[PDB]
Amino acid sequence: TPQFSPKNISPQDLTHNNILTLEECYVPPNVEHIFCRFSLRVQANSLVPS
Amino acid sequence: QIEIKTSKGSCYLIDNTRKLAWESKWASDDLKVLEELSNEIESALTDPNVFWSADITAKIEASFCQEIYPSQILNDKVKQGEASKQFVKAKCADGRYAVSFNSVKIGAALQSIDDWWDEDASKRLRVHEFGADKEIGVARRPPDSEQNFY
Amino acid sequence: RFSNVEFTRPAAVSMLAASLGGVINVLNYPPYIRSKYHGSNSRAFKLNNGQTVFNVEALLKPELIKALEGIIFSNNALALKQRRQQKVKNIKELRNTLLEWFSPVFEWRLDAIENGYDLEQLESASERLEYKILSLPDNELPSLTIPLFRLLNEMLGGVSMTQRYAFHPKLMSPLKAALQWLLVNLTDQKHVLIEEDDEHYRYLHLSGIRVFDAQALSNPYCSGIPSLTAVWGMIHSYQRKLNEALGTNVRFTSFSWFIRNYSAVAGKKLPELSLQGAQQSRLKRPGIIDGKYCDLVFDLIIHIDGYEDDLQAVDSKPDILKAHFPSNFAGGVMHQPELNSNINWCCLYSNENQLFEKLRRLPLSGCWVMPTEHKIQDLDELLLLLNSDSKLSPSMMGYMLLTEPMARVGSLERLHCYAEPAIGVVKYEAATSVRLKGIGNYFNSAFWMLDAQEKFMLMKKV
DNA sequence: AACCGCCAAAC
DNA sequence: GGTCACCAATCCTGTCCCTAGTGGCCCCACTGTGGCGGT
RNA sequence: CUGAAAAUACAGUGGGGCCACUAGGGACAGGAUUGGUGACGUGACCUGCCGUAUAGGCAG
Repeated sequence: TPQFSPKNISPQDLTHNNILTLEECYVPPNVEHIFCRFSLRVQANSLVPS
Repeated sequence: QIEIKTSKGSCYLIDNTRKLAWESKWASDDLKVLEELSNEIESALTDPNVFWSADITAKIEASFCQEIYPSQILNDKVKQGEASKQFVKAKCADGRYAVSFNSVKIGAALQSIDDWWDEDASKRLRVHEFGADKEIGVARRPPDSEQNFY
Repeated sequence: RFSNVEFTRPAAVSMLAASLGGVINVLNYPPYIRSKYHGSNSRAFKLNNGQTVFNVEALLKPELIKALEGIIFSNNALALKQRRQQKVKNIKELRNTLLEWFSPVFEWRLDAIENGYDLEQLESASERLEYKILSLPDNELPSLTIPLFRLLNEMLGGVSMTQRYAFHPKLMSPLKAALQWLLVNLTDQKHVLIEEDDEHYRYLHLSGIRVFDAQALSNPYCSGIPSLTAVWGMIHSYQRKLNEALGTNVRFTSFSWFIRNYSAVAGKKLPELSLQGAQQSRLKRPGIIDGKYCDLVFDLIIHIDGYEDDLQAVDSKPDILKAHFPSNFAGGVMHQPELNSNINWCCLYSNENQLFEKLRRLPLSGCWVMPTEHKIQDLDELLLLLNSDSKLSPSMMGYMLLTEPMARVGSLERLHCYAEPAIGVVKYEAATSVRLKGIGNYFNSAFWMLDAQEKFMLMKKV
């Protein structure tokens, strides 16, 4: 309960699971290096208000 | 096609009413239907200690956008905005009105049996105390005659 | 609310009719039964005895405490109980108001098992069909009550917004609401009744009765439902035929009347040709009299008294019971439900629990025609009382005798008397309201009888 | 005397 | 053998227009549905 | 034994002719979704034969 008291639902329902449908990203086997690339542009926009 | 279901539990069917008339000779099955249902109606007319109801349904093969001819309401004080010709309606389970016949209209049709008013009467009048003919507008059993009910 | 009756030549009728050009006004209060949509605590707040704010919030009280202390003629405790007798009916009315919308929600949630009016909008409405009000079961929800106690916290915000919270009694009202929970549900109540006798009684339930073109004009003052004296007369004709058929002597003492469907039928009725009177009586059509006609579908519950010899003589003959059911009602044609409906339309019951278990399965859009005990001294009080409550209707109650009964030529019976039609008030209660109010309330405060006295014959309660 | 005549107006 | 994780979050700043105008002609049904005193 | 009984609204039907919505136009600036998780062991799919054959056929 919100103030720490056990509410009585089945003893077997506590070991029960939830089905999770996730997306997972792993490196393929025997791929030594992974790469992350982005491009950065810098403009002089802090001199004058737009 | 006329289907008749009875409270007794019978189920009568006339296949085509175009093949029947009042004076014409019928088929055997149609005479059997007439005989059986006449016996049930006669039993209902003569014995006070029996219940007798019937659900009667006519199924007509419609022509393309054919005109229907239901009961017309009696109105002698019609307004300028309203329809001069209106029909007798019955409200359904939802807020829709089925176009219908009056009970007295059906009653008038069922009791069109009186052709005893003449020795060789072809026309069947609606049973009336003075044998009133709606088409001609005369009494076939006039009040001055001995043929009227009184 | 008034509707019109037009006359052809009004000067032949009266001077009052001649002055108005033949257009006579009649009180138009018909029952309104809709098949369609459900669209909050709304039904309470609308019933406005009830809630939202005022008439008559707030007690804040002082008002209730002062009333109890005044009623303390005969001992503080005995007074509080005497206050309660009126104040508990008043406190019960507060719960009944509050329950009006709880009734609607539940109702929907049955029909549905899907929906309210709007499932999400209901869930949003502070006092609607919540999956928490969903259950537990009715029965277990009432046995739980809990919901009723919680709603008291919600009634810190609506069912009297702010004022009058700890004030004379709020605890007593909460206790009454918690008690009503138990009453609001199910598989409870049940037994013990001086009415009718018991040696036993019977209950004849006539279900799904269809009537075509019954006279909506109860008396020439009021329009709406057919006359209760018409329902009495039909039941009395049914009794007479049954008692003469079986050779028994049972009495059809009281009835309760539930309307499923109602619709007004347009047009006048064409009279047939007959010998219309003059110096020389001629075969012609009579004058066309304007009237009001209705198609209605209803249920009757008739309360049968007599000896068990006669009752079990009645119960043994079901076909002879069905056979003598009349086919006339208020001028209209009266039929049993259709042969493909699969509805047993003429059922007998020995006990009240079995009948109430059958009766709470009725359509929820239909209306119980219920007797009231309101007093009226003139028309203006009746009109104010009609402008007060939206579910009240002026109707025909019966006959106040003018002359003394004596032998008169052309009389149907030995003695003839001229009488005046008396205007009373009925209530169009919802099926849900009668369902929640309990079995005792239904079997005490829904049944009509004819009080036949020396100088008046009126339909009333009991 | 049997048969033409008199008679109303609300929202 | 059976279920579909909790803990919080719904953005602020400014405005919906101006011009001009909704037609002429002709018509809205014939039958029936009266009581009462008198010359 | 019901503001009681009883009750056929009907026949016929030409809305027609003519018609220009037009001109003008900046949605814009800023942004961290994040932590943690066992599909199976009360189940049938076994044991062999023919065949060059993980082809294809067969016996309980």
